[PDB]
Order: sequence, then C-alpha cells, then structure tokens
Amino acid sequence: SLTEIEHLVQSVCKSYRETCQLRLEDLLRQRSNIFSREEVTGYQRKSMWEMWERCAHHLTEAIQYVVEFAKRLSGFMELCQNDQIVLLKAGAMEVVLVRMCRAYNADNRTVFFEGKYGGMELFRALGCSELISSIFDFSHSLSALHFSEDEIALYTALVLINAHRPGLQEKRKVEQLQYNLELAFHHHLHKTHRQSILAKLPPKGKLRSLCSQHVERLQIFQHLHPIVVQAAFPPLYKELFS
Ligand SMILES: O=C(O)c1ccc(/N=C/c2c(-c3c(Cl)cccc3C(F)(F)F)noc2-c2cc[nH]c2)cc1
Repeated sequence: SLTEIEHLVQSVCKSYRETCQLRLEDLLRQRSNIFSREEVTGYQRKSMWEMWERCAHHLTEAIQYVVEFAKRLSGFMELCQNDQIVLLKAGAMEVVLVRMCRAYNADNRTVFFEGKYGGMELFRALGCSELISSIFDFSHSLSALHFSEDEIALYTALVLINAHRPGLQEKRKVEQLQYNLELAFHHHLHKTHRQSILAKLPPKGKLRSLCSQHVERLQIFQHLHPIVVQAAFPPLYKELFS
C-alpha cells in the first residue's frame, strides 16, 4: 500500500515540525546576527560551571523534544516500555547531535546559540575544545549536504528506530517499524531526486563514537557539578542520572 508509506512520511514530518524547536526560516534569517567580539569575550570569561549549567539546560530541553518526536512516531508507543527506553537511551542524543546541523552556518563556521551565531571559541570556558571541535566538524559535514527538513525528519527517525540496539525484548516489532521508515526515507529521496545524499551520509560508527564521547563528557560534568533537571520522563531519567 503506497498510501500507507506516504502517510508515514507525512506523520514523521509532522512530528518533526511539532518538535524541532526553531524554524529553519528563523535560523537562516538570523545568520547575519553574529556575536560581537565584546560578546564573545563575555562568554569566554564566564565560569566553566556556568557555561556547563547553560549548555546542560539546552541539551536537556533538546533531548525532551526528541522524546516527544519519538512518542509521535507511528508504532513507537506500541512498543513495550523496555524497548522504548532502550531506543531512546541509545539514540536520543544522537538525534540531538544531528539536529544541530540546522543551526550551523558552514560559511563562517558558527552555530546559533542563545540568540546569535558564534564560533567554537564561544565555548572556551568549558575546557572541552576537542569535543567542541568534533561537534562542529560533524555539523559541518551534514550542513554541506544541505539536508532538507524532511530528510532530517526521516533520517533522525531511523537513528532512533534501530532494531540492532542491544537489549530489545521485541526485536521483530522494532524491525517492522524500521523497515517501514527505511522505505519511507528511500521513497522520499527518489521522489525528490536526492538519492545522491545516501553515499554522503555519516559513515557507520561516526555518530555513535561522537555521541559516546559527548555523553561521557556530560556525565563527567554532572558528577562534578550536578544540574537540576526539569524531569518529564521518569523511566528515561532513571537510566541516565544517578
Ligand atoms: O525529562 C527527562 O526525564 C529527561 C531524561 C533524560 C534527559 N537527558 C539525559 C542525557 C544527557 C545529559 C544531559 Cl542532556 C544534560 C546533563 C547531563 C546528562 C547526562 F549525561 F548526565 F545524562 N546526556 O545524554 C542523555 C541521553 C538521553 C537519552 N540518551 C542519552 C533529559 C530529560
């Protein structure tokens, strides 16, 4: 049934639109709005721990939007809670990292952060320059594809719905969702004459390794300087915080 796959594309893109935080038109319109040298120095002089508090708050919010995205994916709520948590634990921050490329400007290597665009030197006080550089580099590689909003929506749905995640109890049910999302993505790329991006997408293991380094650093900061989380998803919170 072709209309079932067309309906799936529509529903995935709708969930993405309802959870994507900033509209692409707003991000693009703000590209000329760049932090001044005075404003960059103000961020660099902030305590590591204040920048950590700010970034942790932004990342928690971003994860929560990804959870809402997943909750609206067809069939996700029909998975058992164990498998929902397995998939979100493994993939929600990977989706956050992919979503960042929308807010990245490859021409001056800046990201939209707290209302204006700034380079990675904005984050100097965190003392994480290698991680920050890796995140910027990863956003650069995606942004060069000119990833469309529907491409991000369908691709990030597949980042989440991955039947190979260790620990799933109902692997056949996740497989069925994955196959339908794969078909939705590939059908959409053919319709829009964008199958050329398939060979240019991040290779196997690159997003995994970047996310692993990223979450490891967040866990170190949270151990040294715990933040208060506006916790909305107790089963997921319990897996990440201790
Ligand atoms: O509302 C809720 O219940 C809820 C629950 C969990 C949330 N995020 C957990 C985080 C964090 C993280 C962040 Cl975002 C900030 C500070 C410290 C961390 C730390 F690393 F300590 F966990 N990093 O990766 C994840 C993650 C989530 C799914 N897969 C990976 C957010 C909101």
